[PDB]
Amino acid sequence: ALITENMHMKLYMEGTVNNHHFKCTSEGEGKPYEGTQTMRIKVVEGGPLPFAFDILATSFSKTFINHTQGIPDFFKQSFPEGFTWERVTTYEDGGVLTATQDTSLQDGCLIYNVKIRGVNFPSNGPVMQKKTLGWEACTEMLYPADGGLEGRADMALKLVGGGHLICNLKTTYRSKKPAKNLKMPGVYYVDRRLERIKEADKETYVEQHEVAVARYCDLPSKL
Repeated sequence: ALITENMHMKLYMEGTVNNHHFKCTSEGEGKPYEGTQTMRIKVVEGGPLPFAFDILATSFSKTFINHTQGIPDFFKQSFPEGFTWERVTTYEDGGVLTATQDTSLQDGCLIYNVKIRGVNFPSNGPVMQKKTLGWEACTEMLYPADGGLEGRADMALKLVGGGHLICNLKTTYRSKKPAKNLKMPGVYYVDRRLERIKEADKETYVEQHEVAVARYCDLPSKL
């Protein structure tokens, strides 16, 4: 009842990639139970960024996942207290980007506070030379670990000319709600398609959309 059919969000983001500091803010809305959302983003400090904006995409919203098949919803359950997440994304060419995030609910609006720290993105690689074209769809595996959930995914970043640069995500999701007030899910999977809808001014304005649907494995079992 705290998370309604349509929800708005406001976001603040600050961090560094290699040696370059920046801040963003964003606002948007979506449908938490249908698992769709839109964010309109502004780089408000340090723009234009010297790196492809694509590497920030996953840092801009776990409340908007359609949890199907009765999967207990760790994220929606966490309100009013909210939750946090922390992640390491490792690119196969040396870039590493960590991020920590706080998610709260204030006067009916979701509030995100995110911090980014990326290092060792190769100065002559596709991210620094802006040869990227957004992400392929992906499937994240989530599983309970230590009272929270952990997530694992490999994502494919499309490159100019075809071809991909791969990265791996390891995420820890922590609820701010007491564990005895949470019904934990078993292992499940989130199918996701994160898409750049619009951009302008050398990526200092960006519009992103995501659709995300959670499910069990639907293959028959011999056991």
